Amino acid sequence: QNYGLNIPITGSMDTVYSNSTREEVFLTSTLCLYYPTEASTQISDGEWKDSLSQMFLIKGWPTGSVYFKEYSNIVDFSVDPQLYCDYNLVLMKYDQSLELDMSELADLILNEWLCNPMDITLYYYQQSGESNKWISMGSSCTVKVCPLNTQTLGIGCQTTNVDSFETVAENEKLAIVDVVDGINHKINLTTTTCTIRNCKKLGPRENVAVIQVGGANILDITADPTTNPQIERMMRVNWKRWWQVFYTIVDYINQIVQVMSKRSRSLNSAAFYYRV
Amino acid sequence: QNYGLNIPITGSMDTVYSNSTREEVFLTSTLCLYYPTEASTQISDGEWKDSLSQMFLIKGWPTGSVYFKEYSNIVDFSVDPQLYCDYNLVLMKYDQSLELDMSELADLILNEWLCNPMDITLYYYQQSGESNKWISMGSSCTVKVCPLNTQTLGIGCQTTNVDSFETVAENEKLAIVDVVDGINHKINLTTTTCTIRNCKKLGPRENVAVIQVGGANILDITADPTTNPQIERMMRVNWKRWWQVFYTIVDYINQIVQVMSKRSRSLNSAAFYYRV
Amino acid sequence: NIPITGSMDTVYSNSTREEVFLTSTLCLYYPTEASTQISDGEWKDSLSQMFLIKGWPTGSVYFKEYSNIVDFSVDPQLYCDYNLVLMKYDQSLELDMSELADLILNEWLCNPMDITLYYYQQSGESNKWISMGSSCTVKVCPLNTQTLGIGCQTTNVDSFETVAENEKLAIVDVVDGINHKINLTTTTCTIRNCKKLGPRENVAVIQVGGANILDITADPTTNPQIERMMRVNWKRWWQVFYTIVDYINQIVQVMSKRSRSLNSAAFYYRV
Amino acid sequence: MEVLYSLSKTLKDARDKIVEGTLYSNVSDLIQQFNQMIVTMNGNDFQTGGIGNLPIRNWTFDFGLLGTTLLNLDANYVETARTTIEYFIDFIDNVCMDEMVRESQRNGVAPQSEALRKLAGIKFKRINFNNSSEYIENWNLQNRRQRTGFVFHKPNIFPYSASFTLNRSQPMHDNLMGTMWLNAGSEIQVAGFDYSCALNAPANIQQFEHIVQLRRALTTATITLLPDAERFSFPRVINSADGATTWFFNPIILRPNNVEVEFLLNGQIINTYQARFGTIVARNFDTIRLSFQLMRPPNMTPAVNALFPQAQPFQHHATVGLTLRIESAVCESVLADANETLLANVTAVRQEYAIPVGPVFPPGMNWTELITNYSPSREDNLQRVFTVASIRSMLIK
Amino acid sequence: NGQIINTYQARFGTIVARNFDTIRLSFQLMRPPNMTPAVNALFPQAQPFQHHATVGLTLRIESAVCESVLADANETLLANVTAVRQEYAIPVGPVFPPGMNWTELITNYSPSREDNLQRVFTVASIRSMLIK
Amino acid sequence: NGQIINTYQARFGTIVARNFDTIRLSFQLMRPPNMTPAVNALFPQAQPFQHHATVGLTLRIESAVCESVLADANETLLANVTAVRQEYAIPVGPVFPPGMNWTELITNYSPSREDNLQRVFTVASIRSMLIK
Ligand SMILES: *[C@@H]1O[C@H](CO)[C@@H](O[C@@H]2O[C@H](CO)[C@@H](O[C@@H]3O[C@H](CO)[C@@H](O)[C@H](O)[C@@H]3O)[C@H](O)[C@H]2NC(C)=O)[C@H](O)[C@H]1NC(C)=O
Ligand SMILES: *[C@@H]1O[C@H](CO)[C@@H](O)[C@H](O)[C@H]1NC(C)=O
Ligand SMILES: *[C@@H]1O[C@H](CO)[C@@H](O)[C@H](O)[C@H]1NC(C)=O
Ligand SMILES: *[C@@H]1O[C@H](CO)[C@@H](O)[C@H](O)[C@H]1NC(C)=O
Ligand SMILES: *[C@@H]1O[C@H](CO)[C@@H](O)[C@H](O)[C@H]1NC(C)=O
Ligand SMILES: *[C@@H]1O[C@H](CO)[C@@H](O)[C@H](O)[C@H]1NC(C)=O
Ligand SMILES: [Ca+2]
Ligand SMILES: [Ca+2]
Ligand SMILES: [Ca+2]
Ligand SMILES: [Ca+2]
Ligand SMILES: [Ca+2]
Ligand SMILES: [Ca+2]
Ligand SMILES: [Ca+2]
Ligand SMILES: [Ca+2]
Ligand SMILES: [Ca+2]
Ligand SMILES: [Ca+2]
Ligand SMILES: [Ca+2]
Ligand SMILES: [Ca+2]
Repeated sequence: QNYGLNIPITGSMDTVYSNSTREEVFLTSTLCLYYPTEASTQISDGEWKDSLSQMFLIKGWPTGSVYFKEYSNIVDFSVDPQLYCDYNLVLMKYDQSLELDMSELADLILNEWLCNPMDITLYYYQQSGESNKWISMGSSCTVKVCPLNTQTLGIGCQTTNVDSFETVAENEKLAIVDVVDGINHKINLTTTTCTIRNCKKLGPRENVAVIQVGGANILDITADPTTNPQIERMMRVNWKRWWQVFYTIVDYINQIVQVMSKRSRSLNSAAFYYRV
Repeated sequence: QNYGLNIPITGSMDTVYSNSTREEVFLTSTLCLYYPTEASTQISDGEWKDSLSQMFLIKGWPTGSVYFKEYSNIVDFSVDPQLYCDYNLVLMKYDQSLELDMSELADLILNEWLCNPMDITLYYYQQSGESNKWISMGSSCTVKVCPLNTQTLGIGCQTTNVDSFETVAENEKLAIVDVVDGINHKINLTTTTCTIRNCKKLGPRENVAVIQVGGANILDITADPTTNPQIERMMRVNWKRWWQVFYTIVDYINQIVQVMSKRSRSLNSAAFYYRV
Repeated sequence: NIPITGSMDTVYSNSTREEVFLTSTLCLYYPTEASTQISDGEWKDSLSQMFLIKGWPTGSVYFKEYSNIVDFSVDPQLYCDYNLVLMKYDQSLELDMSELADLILNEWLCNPMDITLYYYQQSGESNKWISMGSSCTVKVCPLNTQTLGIGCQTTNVDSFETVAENEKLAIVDVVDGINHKINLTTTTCTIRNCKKLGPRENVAVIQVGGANILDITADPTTNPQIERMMRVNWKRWWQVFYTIVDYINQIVQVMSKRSRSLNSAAFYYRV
Repeated sequence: MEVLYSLSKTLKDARDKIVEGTLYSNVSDLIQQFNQMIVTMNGNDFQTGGIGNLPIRNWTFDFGLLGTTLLNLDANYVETARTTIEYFIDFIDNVCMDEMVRESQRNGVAPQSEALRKLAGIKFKRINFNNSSEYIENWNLQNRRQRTGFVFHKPNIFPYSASFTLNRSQPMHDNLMGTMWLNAGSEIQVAGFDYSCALNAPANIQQFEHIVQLRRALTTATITLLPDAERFSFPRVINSADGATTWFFNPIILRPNNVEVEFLLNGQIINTYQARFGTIVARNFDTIRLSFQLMRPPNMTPAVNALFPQAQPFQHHATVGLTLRIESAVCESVLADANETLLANVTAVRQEYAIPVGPVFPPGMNWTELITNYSPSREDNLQRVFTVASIRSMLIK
Repeated sequence: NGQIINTYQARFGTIVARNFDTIRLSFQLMRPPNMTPAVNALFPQAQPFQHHATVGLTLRIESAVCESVLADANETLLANVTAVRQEYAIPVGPVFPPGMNWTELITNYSPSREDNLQRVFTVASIRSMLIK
Repeated sequence: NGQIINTYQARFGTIVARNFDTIRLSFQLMRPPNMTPAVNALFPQAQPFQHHATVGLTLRIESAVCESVLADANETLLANVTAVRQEYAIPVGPVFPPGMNWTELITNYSPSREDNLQRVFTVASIRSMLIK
């Protein structure tokens, strides 16, 4: 029927309650680190996953819980980011000129998305509202749009001559393009190398957390210019040695999972629900 | 909306139950047929998808709401079979020696598996209870499990000699491997080609129906040998001509959809439990 | 601490700014490049005369030049009663600048460590190991219950896990509750086991360069922008010093008198 | 019981009007009443107490009548009057304490306390003096019903109840919506909160509604209705409905717009007020429906616009509240107040002598439980002990 | 007199006291053992402490019986006495405080002060019988 | 009033309640620890669940005593009142529900309704003394 959405839950403000709804379908909670390959490169070891598992066992996580996952670099990890796992932490090595791509991957993973396909070559698409974006992921996406009049005549671009189209993202693994909400649009990109999806944004995925390893605070997940929220899960550290970074994470792991909350988790590993 | 809470709900018995919903589900949802390529090969046509779409339209569905998918054969389809599609049918042609593979696929796409990754090279894995299996997918999976004593010395095998291990799958595209629930194991499986996930089985996936096109009752979705239940969604139809099979499905599409049901994990009401 | 009762109707007292300016001393720690760009040397006397307008008597201001941030990190003695630390930011010095800011801003209780005999744990969240020296390269090898390395061999220093290299100052946090063996160049660098008490009210850090990057709290979750970590843009060190002098009242208002029954004696520039 | 009241009234009058130098014309009738009381009570034995620690005592009466041949009272007269009156007052005090400590599940109106049970006989009707006090007068009317009413100043009719409901919620409690409330004494403070400031509500208006079910109907009540519940206008952390985890609450007070307040009796709306604050009246009401709304401001300054975003973070959470004080009312049944010490007297008497918990009242005379469950037997017992407490208070303070 | 006469433990709402010279309010602040991330960020284990936990108690004395005389919210006796003194500018006496401010009159409420207060209050009652 | 007046544990058959206002029935469904093969087949470990376990209680108030007047299976007063209303088609009045639907009359049993009900039932009995 439902899980009792449409009826209210009552509680007293002057009583501390005792009995709890114990439920568990798991082995146990599983911490899950995503680290760039340069971390292991600098570490130059290879019993180090064993070392970190032994550390986590002291911190209170059984052996078979913690998982370590390598990704080449943040731009290449962005393409179809899969979080196959329960308590996700993502270590993003900040460097100049990757500000937008980092902020965009953070926006993709930290938030829940509901995506429909886009038969690009047939129809023309709009954007319903503030929470609607077009997420394009692939080996090399190059999104060229063309807005349309009410008469279905392009404005600033002839709908036939693709060279006049306005390029909004040029050769990127992941591009979260927001266009003007209420304009029909003709879209052109490299259909073989990229897939574009019409994605609404539900509430925030309160499961995955993002540790920015490098410098200044730049992560602006909220595509709006006015608001620049600093969520609890936008964690950051100052680094020189990846061993120091991993020791910091291990030492303060309990606080990190206290910030997170595992109740939000999907069956599939995908970073976005797909609703055809 | 009290997502993520099991709130009891009261319901009368004198309430006059409401009207039909078939028109709603037909005008909203998306029917979605997965058929083997030999079906089209015997059909020897290529307007036939359009013809079936028009016949579905006569039977109620909108034009663009019935979608057709092809697959080379069941064993190749079994590799990460994802059904992102609102009402799924899987036509499944039966042949000898594919009984276990058909059962594997049927189990996988009929029951909701929630699952965590496995790091074969590092951890020893223990199956928690009845509902926990390991599903391995890839182009060639050859799992080799060595059970371990409480001292972590292998029995019937040696930890350092993969030859003595006890194989329980050879080059299978999909393998739902079970082991003695309560013993540690060390696994070896070809990490480059085939991946393995520690999965446990939630309730049934109600959005998927499997139409066995050939032989007798053989799908044992329940890994337990004592119980061999006949789920509603495991249909069976005798065949001699793929046109006749498709016509039967088209004619009885109402009853098939009635047997099926909307995916619980896709409803909004399942938001903070395991929503997908 | 005994209780101290106080009414909620007593009238506000007069301004104590003049009393504290007559009774205290201010001291500025700036990098050598400041003087190099100023290209002067009557400038200390000129700035003292300038402070005298704001009300600091002639001897109250002490200018203690330091070579640069990483070199000043090694055991900074803050000979003063109100300390300002101008801190020029450069890319890739983020962590070392943060290390110095954490060290001076926070009050630490440090104990000696004998690396050659004992294997050291970390008691909890507030405990760190601070290594200071001409070149500190601390390598850590964690140990089992039987004192055997994990990820390392206890006798092969090459297999150890380096957590700092050639750094004048390193504040290492390792996983708490596990014994470690340390390799640090005993002739060069000194390592101490320190616990972070409350904050040090005496010192303020004026970051001179870039974005808000200092993270005193080693916890990843919290990144609190404390009031004493001020920041200002710059092109001319003269403009920086004039800014500080003009707004000196606000800076010393942000700072407050130090309160701790110290035990280590050291030189102070008090009146 | 009317006899016990008459005893107390005539002793109070004796202590007041039989004073030195007063004309006998001023106290002729009182002296006649006092002599009737003396002659009726004389030659009798009463026994009082014997429950808990209330010590057993025996009262025997043999007194000479107050004289009547005196034109103008002198000092010697008042000495004899005092010697009689003090003993009588002690007797009445002990009888009242004995009656208050006792209970009865059935026929709670009928007197407990064998002393008062004897006083309810036929020989003692001649003491009946007059029934002026509000409690005794209503006692007579209730014992033979004409319509009655006790006028109460700020009656504590609501059981103490502070709580909340969440019409919208999450496990991580970021985006809540619902109501918090506290009913205590004569106060209803109800605050509807929305964490999204009605961002996505129909027409940017969120509806809140609070139903309060009085245990007894009140009549001609005066009600002070104001906006902005105070107790729910500062930040808090609240244990969840299940109690597993706590959730933050960070109010920003908007006003409640088109607030409607309905006073209902037996399901039909007796009174209704719409956007009227200050003092109002309720004719006869048994339940209160406070319906109000949270409208997102159409126009917004930069500051408030920065406060209320369109995304999930929602640092500040909008709330609108009402406060409702029942300043005065009239109830057919009896209740505690802020002006009457009847409940205090009864509870103090029970506590002093450590009476075991009886069958009907709750332990410690816990008024919250007592008003929560207020069955008719409990009501009758409460009325009896309250009127006896009034009779006691007429002499002993 | 330092003798525990009544004790109410975790009971709110209306309570009673037979006879009491002192009130001892004892309460505790328990750190919430479980914490939503909002409250967790609100209370950090570090030093800054930007929001300060509090726990309160309000206690009205709705009604009481006192052996000695006091001012009330229901009685105009104190107002009558003070007004009569002020209207004619009586010089400050040796016993009552200047202006008869109730705060300083009850901060030190010696028996002589109580006696004079009872006398003037009773006279005020007698006057208010006629001249309201 | 929230206090257990009586409590019976695993005592079926006729029981007695002295005086009560609420009934709390607690029971439990205990999985059979030992199972014949037939019942073990009935109750599997997996999801299908073609048979659903159930445990029930039946509680009949054979006779009782009440202060407020009620309807019974023995007294024809409710029937008499409703019948004499229906005979002459009395329009729906303020307090009683339409048609004297006893379920709606008792689901909320306000004192006004109770007083009127006692009056009309008394008159019904007075009439029943002569007219049948
Ligand atoms: C942490 O690791 C470093 C790295 O090795 C240690 O440095 C070692 O220090 C010892 C004693 O100062 C050196 O011993 C020398 O051996 C040569 C012959 O082997 C001899 O000629 C000298 O008289 C002296 O005994 C050793 O060479 C040196 N290692 C290297 C690679 O230079 C350091 O001592 C370790 N920390 C501690 C606290 O031991
Ligand atoms: C136990 O939890 C329930 C919620 O399902 C709650 O209503 C009840 O009050 C809790 N128990 C106690 C003793 O509070
Ligand atoms: C994009 O534009 C190029 C250049 O005209 C064209 O060849 C290509 O077909 C376009 N993409 C799509 C999906 O039509
Ligand atoms: C259901 O259908 C019947 C007739 O088909 C119709 O009278 C009725 O109104 C329908 N129900 C609703 C809720 O419209
Ligand atoms: C499995 O064993 C083979 C040797 O037969 C080895 O080459 C391979 O690396 C092993 N795989 C794993 C995952 O250990
Ligand atoms: C405090 O300031 C007031 C107003 O300027 C001044 O009158 C007073 O003298 C000052 N206090 C002292 C101790 O000088
Ligand atoms: Ca991008
Ligand atoms: Ca153009
Ligand atoms: Ca947009
Ligand atoms: Ca933004
Ligand atoms: Ca073997
Ligand atoms: Ca297979
Ligand atoms: Ca198994
Ligand atoms: Ca089976
Ligand atoms: Ca190593
Ligand atoms: Ca350093
Ligand atoms: Ca540490
Ligand atoms: Ca930090």
